[PDB]
Amino acid sequence: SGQRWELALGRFWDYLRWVQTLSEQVQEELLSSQVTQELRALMDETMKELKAYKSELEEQLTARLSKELQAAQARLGADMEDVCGRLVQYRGEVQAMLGQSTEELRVRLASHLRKLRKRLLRDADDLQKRLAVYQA
Repeated sequence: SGQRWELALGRFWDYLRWVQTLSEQVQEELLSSQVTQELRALMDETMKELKAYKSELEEQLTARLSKELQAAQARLGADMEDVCGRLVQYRGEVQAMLGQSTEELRVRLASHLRKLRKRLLRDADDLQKRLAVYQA
């Protein structure tokens, strides 16, 4: 409901913010698949809560707003998917480097995540304001 999918998105954010640091613990868990499994779990919880919320809104109301909303919905999902895909890719690349320095890979991952965070910010804000106008 209103804040349900938002609270779930907040939990994805909390985790992402820790991952962004790419400390050695993050790295241990990135390479063991724990980070990606958990972020993926938080993303799924988010999109499903959003789906349920938008479906309930759609149900109680008496259509451009609608199609745009779907798209805004897709944008957030894609932002979260990209984050996940970025981390999964990093793991794959590192495991193929045979112990060689991962420095450049991490600098690049960091930059990708900083950019996606700016996207998550505006995309969620856009979804929030659209869901609010949609309301019957």
